[PDB]
Amino acid sequence: FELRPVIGLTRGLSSADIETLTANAIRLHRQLLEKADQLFQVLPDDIKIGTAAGGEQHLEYIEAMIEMHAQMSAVNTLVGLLGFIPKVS
Amino acid sequence: FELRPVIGLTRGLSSADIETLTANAIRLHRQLLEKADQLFQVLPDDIKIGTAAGGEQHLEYIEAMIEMHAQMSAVNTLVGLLGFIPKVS
Repeated sequence: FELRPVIGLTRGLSSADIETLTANAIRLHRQLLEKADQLFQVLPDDIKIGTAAGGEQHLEYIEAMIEMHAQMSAVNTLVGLLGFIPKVS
Repeated sequence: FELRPVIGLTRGLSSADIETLTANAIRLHRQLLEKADQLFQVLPDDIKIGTAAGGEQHLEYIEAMIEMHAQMSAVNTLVGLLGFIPKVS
């Protein structure tokens, strides 16, 4: 789906190893989401209100959200292959 | 673009900041490729060939590759927002 290469990379793996990869991805997504949220909390007011854009702090936050969004494609792809969403916590 | 959320996240940014994000992305991609290369070399022959698939070392390599591919969607999306491939290293 989102990341076709995953299909080829996971060929030859048992559903068990794929579930391991999927659970790992779900755990990572929560970490990336909370990391971006923490960064958002201390962003300057002009940026939070949407009147100002740019600056090193704002870019660091954007990079955190980009990383989070990119990694989600891995989560959706793995869940898609596994056939279910494992419980990780 | 592949990573659609990136389009919303960069709105209002100057081409200079966008290029900064793109260059960082390109450097990251290169580091992720190198990383995946290093891991692959040390993988057993049974795995490299395909006569064997699984294990903690193989899954680790697969995760490095999945991360590499996922991050490329960021690079491609940013390049498209910038309007050109910037020089890096």
